[PDB]
Amino acid sequence: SIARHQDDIAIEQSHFYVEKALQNRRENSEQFSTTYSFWTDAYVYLGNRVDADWAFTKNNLGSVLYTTNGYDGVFVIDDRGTRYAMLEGELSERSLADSLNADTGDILRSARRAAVDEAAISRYVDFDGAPAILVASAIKPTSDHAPIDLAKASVMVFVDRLTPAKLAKLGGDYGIANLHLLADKESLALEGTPHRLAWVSSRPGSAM
Amino acid sequence: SIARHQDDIAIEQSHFYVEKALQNRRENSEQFSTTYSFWTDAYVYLGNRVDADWAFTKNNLGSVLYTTNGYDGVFVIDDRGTRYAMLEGELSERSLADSLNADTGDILRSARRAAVDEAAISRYVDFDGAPAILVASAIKPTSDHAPIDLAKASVMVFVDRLTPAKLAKLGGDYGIANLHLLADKESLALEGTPHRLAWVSSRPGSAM
Repeated sequence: SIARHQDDIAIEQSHFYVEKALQNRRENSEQFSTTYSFWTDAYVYLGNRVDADWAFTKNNLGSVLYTTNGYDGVFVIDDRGTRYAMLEGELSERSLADSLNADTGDILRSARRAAVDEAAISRYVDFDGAPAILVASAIKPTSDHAPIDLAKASVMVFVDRLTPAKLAKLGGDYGIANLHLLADKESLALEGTPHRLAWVSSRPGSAM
Repeated sequence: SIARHQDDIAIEQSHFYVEKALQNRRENSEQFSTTYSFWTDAYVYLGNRVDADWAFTKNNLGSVLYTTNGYDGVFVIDDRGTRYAMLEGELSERSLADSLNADTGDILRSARRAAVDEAAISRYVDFDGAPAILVASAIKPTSDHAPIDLAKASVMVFVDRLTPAKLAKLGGDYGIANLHLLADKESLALEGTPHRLAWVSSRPGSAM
């Protein structure tokens, strides 16, 4: 019983699908993160003292995470701070704390707590001045193992930097035209970052 | 310069987003599959003779794949046939060949061939009389290992059965109302299956 402008309904659907594009992507990464962190061998080789031979040289948590999966940043963090860093597929001594506006200890605690329900955490971050999706899950062995103390559990962090091409492809996956970072056009703020995502206010859907 | 019926444009967008929902889901599963199959330990423990202790009892390829990730069927196949089967998180001696309308050897060869480009395969199947997404990738060790012969490579298969609840949640993720299996309403055929997916012909987008 309520009619709407063609240009307006376009704008409303287009916001819904950009937001869905971010939520679906973020939620798939969460499950990816638990797949790598709820892993007995990971707990063995990264839970205390990280083995960069097993992780990077033997490619159990290595460059493929960037070259295939798109995680610009892969980290292992504990109470001391960043224990493993792989930035664009290459090993780094750079900390997560320097790479992000978010706090290492907040992400550590949030991830340790949701591991009790077998869940990961996620949020948006500023990563080297660009928008990014962050997921993290506690490094935990599987149920056959003895009960560990999650309070000292190390946490795995995957950072997905929303570069121009990835954003471009992301919009196409959801019927959005010219999804980009904002330097007439729709936009939304990425909460937790200084960045806004923008696109042309049109009818989302097929090319047709 | 071309105007359209409100009911018609709704129908066109709704098809686009159901098709996107299947494509995005299928493509995330493909990358999930290579994450588990392009894995040196997997090649060691599943490439010849499957170790159900390492796979199921030690939860390296175990029930979590169903209870968390949603893969109703997890298989390891070689030239002899099904070497490992986990159906709804529980170990089975049932073959993939009995579970699907698709052919074990076609899926084996397709997956072996695309492993050369570091890719997986995917398609829709009839799984116990229900629609399903199938992904598969060759079990291969990582680049540091010596060149293996993919011609004898075993292949990992993840089957995602599109049950009522999963379909229901899938539609909500894309703005579709009442996405269901077909026993007035829109529908599309799942090519490679006898099944059609149906939904109410309305304006896809937000609840608003």
